[PDB]
This record gives sequence, C-alpha cells and structure tokens, in this order.
Amino acid sequence: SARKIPKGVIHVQASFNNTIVTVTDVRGRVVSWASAGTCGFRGTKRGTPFAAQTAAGNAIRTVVEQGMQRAEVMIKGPGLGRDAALRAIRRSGILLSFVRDVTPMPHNGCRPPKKRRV
RNA sequence: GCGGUGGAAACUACCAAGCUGGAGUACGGUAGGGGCAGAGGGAAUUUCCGGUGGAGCGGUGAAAUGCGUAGAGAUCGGAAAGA
Repeated sequence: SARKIPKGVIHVQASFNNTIVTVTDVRGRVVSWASAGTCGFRGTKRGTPFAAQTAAGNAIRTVVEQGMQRAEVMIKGPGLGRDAALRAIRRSGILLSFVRDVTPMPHNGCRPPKKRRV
C-alpha cells in the first residue's frame, strides 16, 4: 500500500471564516486534507489560532500511511491561522524545509465589499 | 445748465518721431500622470478542460439562501477574456 513520496508542500488557505490545511506532494497532487469546520466545532468557533492547530493535527492520522520525512510549508491569505498551522505541523513529527507566503497581492484593481470580519 | 468768443496747457485725449522696465519672439537647456493615437508588459480575479484527492465549502454579531459525493472548495497544469 501507499505511494511513499519523500518531501512535499503544505498549502494552508488561511482565511477569516476558517482555515483549510492541505498537505500535497512535489508536483501538486493532494494525498488527503483537513479543515477547521471538519474537526468537531462549526459555525463561528473556528478561524481562531488554537482551532487551527486541532485542524492541522487531524491530517497526521490520514497522511501517516504515506510516511513523509521532510515537509515544506506554504501559507496563503490573512487571518488567525498563519503562524498557528506551522506550530502544529512542527510538534507532529515532520521536519521544516521551506516556509513561504504565496498570498495574492493585488495591483489595485479588483475590490470586494467593506464588511466587518471575525 | 447750454452755446459762442478770446486765452491757458499741467493732466486726459488726437497726430508725428522715439525709448524701455510691460508684453511677445528667437537661441540653448530642465521637470512634469498635460493631451490624442497605436503597441506591449506583470499580478490577481472569473470562466472552460484535465490530474490528484476528500466531505465539506461559502458566509455572519449569530445563521440561513447558495455551491457539494451527476464529488465543490482546496491544489497543480493549460487555455480564454475583461478591467
């Protein structure tokens, strides 16, 4: 069983409502994912930093079948789950290699509504 | 107040000949999202197709409408298009 891929990039879609932590390989194929509204609590109880750690710590139950040694991290977008997702992945067992911020910086053109966030 | 006559002449005005500080022009340079037209560049968003993969995603002061196992979101590769 399993493909047994060495290292891989971890795409963390950090938003205000929730945080989707997905651990993918070298190419871009997802093995298994984990989210904030999946781990027990839902509604508005998520999106917080220590709710992101229970989400990123739920991935090591489904991706343990592959057996990854090293891991590169990748954060996208603002919110309370940027530095928190990196701390849970570190206390799990996998090593650090490349932490990058691929947040889409606009060239001042497209603008969404004002509205207050959580 | 109006008209006429005889004067005065600085000022205003008319005429003639000038002068120059006004203004204008040329010579040589400087900065600027000045304007019009035609190209081309980068990020991102949306959409279409395909791969991986899982049940959730989206949203709010809370929720719900909505999008989801005819499998989105997320992720990767490619395309199209507009600002």
